[PDB]
Amino acid sequence: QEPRTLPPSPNWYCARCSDAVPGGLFGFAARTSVFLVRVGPGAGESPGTPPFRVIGELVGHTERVSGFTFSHHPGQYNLCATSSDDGTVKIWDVETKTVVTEHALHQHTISTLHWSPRVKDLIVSGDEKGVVFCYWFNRNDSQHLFIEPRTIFCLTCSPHHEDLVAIGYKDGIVVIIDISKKGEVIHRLRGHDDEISIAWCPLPCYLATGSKDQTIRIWSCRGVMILKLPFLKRRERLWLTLHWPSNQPTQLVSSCFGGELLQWDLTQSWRRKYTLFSASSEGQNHSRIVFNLCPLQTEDDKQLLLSTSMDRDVKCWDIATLECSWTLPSLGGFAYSLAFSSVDIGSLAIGVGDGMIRVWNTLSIKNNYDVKNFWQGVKSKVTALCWHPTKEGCLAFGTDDGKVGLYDTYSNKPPQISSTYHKKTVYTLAWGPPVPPMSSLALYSCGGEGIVLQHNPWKLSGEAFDINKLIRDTNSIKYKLPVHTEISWKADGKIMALGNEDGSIEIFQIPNLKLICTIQQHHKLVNTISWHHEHGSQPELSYLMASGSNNAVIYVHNLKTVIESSPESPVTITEPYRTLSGHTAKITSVAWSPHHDGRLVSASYDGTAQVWDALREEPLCNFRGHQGRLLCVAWSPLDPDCIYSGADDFCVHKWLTSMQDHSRPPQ
RNA sequence: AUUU
Repeated sequence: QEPRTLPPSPNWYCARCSDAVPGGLFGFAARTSVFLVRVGPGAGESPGTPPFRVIGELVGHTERVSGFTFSHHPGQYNLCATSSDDGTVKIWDVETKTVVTEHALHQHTISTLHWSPRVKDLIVSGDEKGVVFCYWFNRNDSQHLFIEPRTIFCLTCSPHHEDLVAIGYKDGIVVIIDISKKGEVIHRLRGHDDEISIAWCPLPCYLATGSKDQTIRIWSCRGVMILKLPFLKRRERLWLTLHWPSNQPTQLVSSCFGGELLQWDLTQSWRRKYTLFSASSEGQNHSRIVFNLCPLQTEDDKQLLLSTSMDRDVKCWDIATLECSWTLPSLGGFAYSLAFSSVDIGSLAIGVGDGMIRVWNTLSIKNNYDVKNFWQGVKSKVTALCWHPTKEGCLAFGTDDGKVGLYDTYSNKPPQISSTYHKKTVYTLAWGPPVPPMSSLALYSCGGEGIVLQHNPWKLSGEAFDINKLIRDTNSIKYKLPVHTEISWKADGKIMALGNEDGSIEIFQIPNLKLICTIQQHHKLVNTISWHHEHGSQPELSYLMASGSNNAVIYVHNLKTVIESSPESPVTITEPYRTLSGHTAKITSVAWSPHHDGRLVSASYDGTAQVWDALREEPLCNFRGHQGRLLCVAWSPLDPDCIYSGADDFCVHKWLTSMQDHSRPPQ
């Protein structure tokens, strides 16, 4: 009933690239964007379901976003600033998602930036050579400052004194400077011996600093307290970030080894007293280092804390209980592949370019983002996935290095791996009946080099057969076989279609892959073939076959006549049954609606997905939410109006045809 | 230090 977005992962090793304002709104830098998430009653979630929603994106930087900071000035919580490896500092208005103004004053990679808690239009940024800019965005003024010739890691403007800024460097140096006196160093805080977070005591000073040296140091405007991180059982090097809660100044929250969060008790100074977050609940803690911690006080006054992590989860912590309220997962690579299980309805496998398979339990009642990760034996970009049609938990996958594997997602065992590799990327995986020389279902894998292998899913480490030998023998072929780029079995298991590099599609019949038809329609490499399902209103529809190539135009063919005549010599088809025009770039994926007769969705490099009434050649609905090139699409199993798509923007969107404003792709 |  509402959209969802699995977004790109929060950027790593950035001291402040996420922030939140009251009510409220969380933003996080991810790749070249900032993603915005409404949190609390304003998200409008059912009681029990986590009160967050992904609501927007700040689009316009051309390289990695390294910094993000909201304004914390009442009445302008809608303003925020970003830094980027594109060299710019931008001021944005999240109401319109547009740039207010920006500068390109830095000449070296920007490290971070901070919006002044005291001056309404002042943003202070710092770079890898040590240069600092003060930017008063709303009066067109700026000032460069240069304190020490060292790489800035972090910077925090005082909450109390408008001229005072603390800066932390790569080498462990910390300084408090006065920006009204050309950045004069007012205090040099000597103590740390490796990379510097800086949090000021929220009552009027003390500063706390967190370091790669595994210490938190609390200083006076001289050191007053050194806290070494504890070594705890597990359940990269350290990143040590801090949140000093403004309403509980005797508490200090830190990250720790492995992404554990601690609440330190500053009253019990000496004894290094802390309380571990999530200490009761099992497996809700982060599993890798935490980079940023952002407090968010909701309008119903719940105190929350958002964490970002190298584990690719964003977690929301309830400060009253220190338990995890909810988790938003994210993706660290292209979304190459989507596959829904026929056995466990709603179980959605996603093949991602960060080397981890995701299985999204899409129908989870109380969680819109119930995602589990599978990393064992994967280790490269997962470019193809296909669930077994009847065996629960059985997930085939393929990779950009030619590897084919079989997961049991109901176990914790590493997957079985095929001993035979493809030379190139595994494009497609499909189950179907075995064919000679193999002896219920075989696994078929098509690689970019053009071979389709038949694997025995019980003996994966055994022999896998190039099906071209059977095709050659059964059809008495003398010349070299086409370079196969796609495989798709008809739903009855009786006909295999191969799509080829030269654009042709070939139709083969069991048992021996006798060729019965060649379709010559596409003039470029075939990327996707899909056969219509068998549960529509007329049996004729199971003969419909949609296909897409590196050209924009989609075809449907109707293979009833040829299949039913079982010819002794093959037929050539050169006219389409239906033609679907509208896209403006290559077609990566086509899928038929299981809820309708003759309804198709297509994904394109044009950045859109299109829903078609294929039988009337009528475009119905065009989705434009992705920023990237779409690679995969799949209809939701229970909602006729809901479709999932994945793209090279590192996003998976779940979207509703009823909420989309266009009927056809951009011209 | 991942972001094709």
